[PDB]
Amino acid sequence: MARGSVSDEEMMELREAFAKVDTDGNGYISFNELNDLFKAACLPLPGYRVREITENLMATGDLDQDGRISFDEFIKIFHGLKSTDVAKTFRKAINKK
Ligand SMILES: [Ca+2]
Ligand SMILES: [Ca+2]
Repeated sequence: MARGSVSDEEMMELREAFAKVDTDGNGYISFNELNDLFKAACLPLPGYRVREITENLMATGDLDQDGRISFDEFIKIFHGLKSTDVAKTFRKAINKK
């Protein structure tokens, strides 16, 4: 078992995932990055859909409620919340699908 640890593979995946959208390399992911990311994916989906996954992901991804997600934050939600839609969509989208 594990509280919030992260495996080698999983960790790496998350690292690159954050560094991907991180154009300035600050280690933070705001709502603009999440939306622009899922939106940039260019998939057969409506507007409320992408806006929902991004809105929910951010709301359930930000504990301090500042408007930015940190490495630990995202990774934590991934190791915490079970198989979710926003999670899979993130790892996939961020990975260019
Ligand atoms: Ca950034
Ligand atoms: Ca925060």
